[PDB]
Amino acid sequence: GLAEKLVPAKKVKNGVLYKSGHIKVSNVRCSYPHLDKPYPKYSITLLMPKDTHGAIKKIIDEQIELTKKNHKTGALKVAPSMLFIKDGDVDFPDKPECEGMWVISARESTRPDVLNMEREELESPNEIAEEIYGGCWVSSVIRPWSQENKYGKRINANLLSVLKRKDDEPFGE
Repeated sequence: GLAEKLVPAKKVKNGVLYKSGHIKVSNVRCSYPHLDKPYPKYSITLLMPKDTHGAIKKIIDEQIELTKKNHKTGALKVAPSMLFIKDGDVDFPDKPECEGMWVISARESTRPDVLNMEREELESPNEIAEEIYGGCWVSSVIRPWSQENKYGKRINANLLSVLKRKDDEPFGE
């Protein structure tokens, strides 16, 4: 799978930047998983605790700037509201699980690698949905991409892998 192919560039607390621009965010809480079947797109929201993910957030900001620079129509300007990463303490007032979190949204049209706690690829949609529920903790590999169309200018994140890390209280989404 993906993990065996990636070549690390920089490892920090709770994260890795790869030479290919992939970013691993480790030990984050998931929300709204759509890993079983597309919904077409697969998707997840990652709630990344600010106090333990500062360095990887800094790297994410840097990679967002690189992605703007290399957009296919030339350097792309994107407002903070149109990025895949948002501030849980400002942009999610009525969602308490977002307190003290960076909120990352990632999507893909093809299924990401989905690994259970034993680092085994899952295949059954029902098993995937049971294994990785909203509220559990995961680690995930994402990579930014730039978009410019009639609906706006965005920096999005491809969802490339999700690894189950720990059980916790379900959000019941």
